[PDB]
Amino acid sequence: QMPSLAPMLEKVMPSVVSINVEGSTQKFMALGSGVIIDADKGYVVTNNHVVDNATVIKVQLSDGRKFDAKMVGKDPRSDIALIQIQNPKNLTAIKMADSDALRVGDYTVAIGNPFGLGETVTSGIVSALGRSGLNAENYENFIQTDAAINRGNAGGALVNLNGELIGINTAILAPDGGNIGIGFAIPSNMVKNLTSQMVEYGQVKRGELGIMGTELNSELAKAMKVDAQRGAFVSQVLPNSSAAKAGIKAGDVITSLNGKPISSFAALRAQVGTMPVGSKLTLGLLRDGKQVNVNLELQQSSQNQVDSSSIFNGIEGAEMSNKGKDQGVVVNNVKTGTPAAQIGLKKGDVIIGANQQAVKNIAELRKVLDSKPSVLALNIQRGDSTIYLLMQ
Amino acid sequence: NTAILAPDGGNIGIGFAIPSNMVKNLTSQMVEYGQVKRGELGIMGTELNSELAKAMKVDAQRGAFVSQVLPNSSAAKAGIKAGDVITSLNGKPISSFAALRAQVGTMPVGSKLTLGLLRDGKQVNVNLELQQSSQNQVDSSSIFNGIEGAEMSNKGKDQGVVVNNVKTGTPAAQIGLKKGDVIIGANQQAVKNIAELRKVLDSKPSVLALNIQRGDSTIYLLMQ
Amino acid sequence: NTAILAPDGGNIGIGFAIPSNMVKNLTSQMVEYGQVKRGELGIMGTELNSELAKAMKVDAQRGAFVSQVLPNSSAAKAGIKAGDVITSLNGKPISSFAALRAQVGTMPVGSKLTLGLLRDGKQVNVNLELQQSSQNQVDSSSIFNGIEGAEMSNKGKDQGVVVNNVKTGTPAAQIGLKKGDVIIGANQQAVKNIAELRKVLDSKPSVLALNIQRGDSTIYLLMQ
Repeated sequence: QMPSLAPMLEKVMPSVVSINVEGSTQKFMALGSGVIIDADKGYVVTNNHVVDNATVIKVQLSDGRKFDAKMVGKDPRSDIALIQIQNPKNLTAIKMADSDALRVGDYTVAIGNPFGLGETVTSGIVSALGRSGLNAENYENFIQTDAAINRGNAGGALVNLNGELIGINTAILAPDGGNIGIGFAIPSNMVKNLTSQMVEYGQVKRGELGIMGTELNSELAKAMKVDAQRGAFVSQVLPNSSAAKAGIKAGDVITSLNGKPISSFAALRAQVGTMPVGSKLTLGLLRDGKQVNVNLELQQSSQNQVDSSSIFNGIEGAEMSNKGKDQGVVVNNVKTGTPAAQIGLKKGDVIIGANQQAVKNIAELRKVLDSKPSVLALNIQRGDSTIYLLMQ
Repeated sequence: NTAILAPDGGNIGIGFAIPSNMVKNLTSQMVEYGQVKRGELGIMGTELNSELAKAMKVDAQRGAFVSQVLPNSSAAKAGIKAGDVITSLNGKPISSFAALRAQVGTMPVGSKLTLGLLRDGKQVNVNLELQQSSQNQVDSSSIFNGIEGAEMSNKGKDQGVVVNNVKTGTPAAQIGLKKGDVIIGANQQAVKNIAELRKVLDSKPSVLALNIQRGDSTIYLLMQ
Repeated sequence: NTAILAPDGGNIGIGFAIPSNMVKNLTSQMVEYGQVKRGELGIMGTELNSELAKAMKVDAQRGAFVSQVLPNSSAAKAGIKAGDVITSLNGKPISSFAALRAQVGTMPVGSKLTLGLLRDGKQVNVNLELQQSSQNQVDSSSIFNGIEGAEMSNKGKDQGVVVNNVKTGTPAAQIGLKKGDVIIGANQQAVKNIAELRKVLDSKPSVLALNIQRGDSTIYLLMQ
């Protein structure tokens, strides 16, 4: 009688699907993996970079079945995209684990589609936690593992021995485009927060404390007479920000969030970066070697805007986001001499509906384009006037 | 272990091995006869994918799709018809057509097996027996280490090593060898199969003297 | 309206249209079978001009001149001989050989017609019945939009779509197709004629699965 991962995998494997994609920007073809998050609705999480600029998206289960899927949401900053299987029949979803309970040394299993071979399983351990720096503009709080990960594994599952999702495989460190024992996955907690938003609104409503800062290193801790050699150093706090109102002052060092210690400023940024606006949280602070606790509430941010090419697959030069709560899709900013402004679009406009269907958020709008009508008729409102924009 | 998938000629976590069952079947043959006597059901086919299963009103998204069955083949005799889908072999489910091909491809001729079939959404079972195949032939360079242009295989059961086909302007035909010949012995030692023949060459004699038979005549071919 | 005579690609007062009678005959066929089943009298001929009428001691300066009649053709059976001149069809006078060809060319096989003939300055009448022809075949590119090198037509009456001839090194033969094959069905739908077949392709399935029959065997050809 031998130890084996097989019993655990029999239940878990159907939960991991593989994504095939065709797109354009000049035609291309790509492939990766995805994880079923809601069996009934057919929701499937995956990497944003796998499904970015995709005209066609098809999903293949472990048992051979093929489905077509449509984009639901996407977040370039965290590299997480949510798609939806069309006509979801008899699916199996994965249960998610609490990634905050992960320790280095814990065992891991990776499941995905390397080089299109098909559903492939590999094993390792958690090598490190809170890794970041791959792209300093992205929100990254990676789990690192030595379970083999290669091209095609992206969007695939990283699970513990109990077949619970702890992460989504996103990247590797490889000088040769081949795995050398260093892989990175997005923690499952971040996935829980980002996807649950996309499901309802079509995008993520980003919150902010309103503080500038940098990594607290040992040298900086000497200059500042601080004991801790790690944490978020508050460079400054913006006026009229939640942080200011809360009582946070510059020269402060943030050591914990909601009880959980903080690896770094980068990690902290990644935590709050995924939480919805109006979230009640609490911070551990260190000022003058004295421990402080504070109650905060996330607020509106300037990072909400997303490009129009992301929604019309080829219409560049217009950023736009949800408005208030279910009040339509307001256009944030418009660039001159671009495909968007060529049909009339101007910043300040608020899309009320399209083709006689009401539009409250980006999801409802995307739901009309999924229909793929020959002509698109937007009912926007400029100032006190209602107008229409026709496409094609 | 046979191969790896490596863009850099270095391992990246993807290795492939031949299943031990296939090794058990192939080697046990080589031990007795010096080569594998390949069997065939006599059916053309392809991988059953989900798209093909839609066209064919089939439920299964995987298995071997019977394109056609050859006349006078074991499959035909057994009652297999085109448009059939093979789902199991000897009870064991079937991953793919490729796998199926690999299973029977290693079994010896005259093996009694049984297939699970799906035709018109109805489960069928069939009793088959492997038969002679055209894939038996092997090159002469494989046995003389440098004599190309003559394929040859065992004959019947321990009746010598018959030559299947001969190519013109090749090292083999330069010593006389012609297709149809049946090697009875070499250097006064009797030859029943390729193993016994290989056993004479292992001796590594300066001159090799083959006692072949063309038609009703017995002749000899000398080498070196 | 089909064409114009224009040196400049612009109308100059000369336009041409296909007569409505020809349209009635051709379309009524396509509706039922997907193509036209061409009939033939089986006679070679040419335009009867005034010069030819002098040579032949004929009075008429226009009509179809019978160069020769094919053996075992409806014309032969009917009593038509070379050196004959056809002046009418079903009562209607004949403008030319070209016109005559165009009339019968649109009529379905097995049509009962009658011809006015002039032989040795004597008026004759004959009862004919159109017969099978060699012009029935059509290209496979016409039905698969891009599959060249295989001609094919209906077979008998609603017996499927037989392939007339196949060319080597062409997209059609690359999937297996060989002349002599008879398409019984496609994707589990029965196929009696080219219309029913075209009706399956109108569905535009990802994979096309043809149930053809070569000799006494039934097989399948997969596409895409």
